Amino acid sequence: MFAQLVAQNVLLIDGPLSWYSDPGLAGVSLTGGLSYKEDTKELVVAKAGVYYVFFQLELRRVVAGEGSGSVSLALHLQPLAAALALTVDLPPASSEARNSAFGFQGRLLHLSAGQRLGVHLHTEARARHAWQLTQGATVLGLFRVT
Amino acid sequence: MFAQLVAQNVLLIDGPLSWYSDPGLAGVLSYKEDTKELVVAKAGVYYVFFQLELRRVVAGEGSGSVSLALHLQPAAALALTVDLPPASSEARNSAFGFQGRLLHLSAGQRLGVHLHTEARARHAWQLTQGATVLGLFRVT
Amino acid sequence: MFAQLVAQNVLLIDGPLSWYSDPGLAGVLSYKEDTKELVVAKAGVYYVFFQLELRRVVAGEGSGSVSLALHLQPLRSAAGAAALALTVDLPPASSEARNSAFGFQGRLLHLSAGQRLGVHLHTEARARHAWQLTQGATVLGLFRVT
Repeated sequence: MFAQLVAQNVLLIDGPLSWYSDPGLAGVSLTGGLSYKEDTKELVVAKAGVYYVFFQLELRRVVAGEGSGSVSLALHLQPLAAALALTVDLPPASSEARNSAFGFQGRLLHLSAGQRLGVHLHTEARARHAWQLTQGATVLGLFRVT
Repeated sequence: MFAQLVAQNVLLIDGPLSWYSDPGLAGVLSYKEDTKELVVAKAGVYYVFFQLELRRVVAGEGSGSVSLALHLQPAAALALTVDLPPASSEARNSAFGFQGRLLHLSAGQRLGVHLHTEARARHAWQLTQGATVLGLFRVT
Repeated sequence: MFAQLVAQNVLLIDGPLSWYSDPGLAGVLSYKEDTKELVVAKAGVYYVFFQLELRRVVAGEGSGSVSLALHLQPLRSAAGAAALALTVDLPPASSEARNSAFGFQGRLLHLSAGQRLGVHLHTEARARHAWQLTQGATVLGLFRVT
């Protein structure tokens, strides 16, 4: 009983992230009944229990000398609020050029049978197009503990 | 065998954190309120993790660092240090840290988390109530 | 079955880290010192994590970034992206002097029976001599979820 999705999204738009199962986890077919619905951009929990849920973020400055602000990630469980929250600083551009930002969070969550895990990306930035999600670096992971 | 605790502390006062069992883990390794320690029930190797979020409350004030340290009451098992950026046009108003690692915990080992602030205008930054979490689960 | 290894490396030199088993885990998936590789004993889905901590050893100097990369060996097709990658930024020695840096990253990996695992250090920094990996702070851990 485990699951791990990699987000498709590169461009910073506000909204729900679109995922694909981790390719480097192809070999393991029956991960668990933890299936992903593409219509709603959500992952549906099969069997209830206490799971170690974690997510990751990785941003890069694509336009040199531009962009500053913050970037949030929110894991929402439906039905019931924001189970996991990451808020990453996109540093302003300067000579002492910090041009990448990472985010990591993980905690034991009590998940129910048929619950839907979704991830929302919110952006509060100046020259928003100058920062971008690194493809293959935005991840959502799960594994039962009980 | 697992547990997840949330710190009751808001204010950046150096000292041991006081915990409460994560309310989210309702449907269910004791915490002793007086001594402020979580006591490990059965011996094993546990993946122990902790995290903390800080927030600026006083606008245009505060800078420095904040440290979390897991200590084995019966040199620190776990240690975090979150930097509190100084105030600027860049509204960098929150801060976050996370660290987890595999710890060998002996049967009955007491655990205490200590807050250490080395900051100017300390009152300007506080722990985001409900985000200072200590969690663990066994692997044996 | 679990594993936790600490790197012996202190100097910021591009190349593979040389590991030692966590002294903390005295009471007990080997390390091949001739090639600097952790060899995975049994096949499964592991939650693999690593962390890095840096210390300013020369005051005033040190601007750049230090990266960690977990590769599975020998390299198995794709685009040779690392299985895990941490990039820790080195603060500049300015007014608000910060004499350390930390990074943590973990995720689920599918490891085959006998998989060799190499960890690589890369430094994209100026005055690399003024920062070092903190003693017993660069850790690679893993435990089986299956």
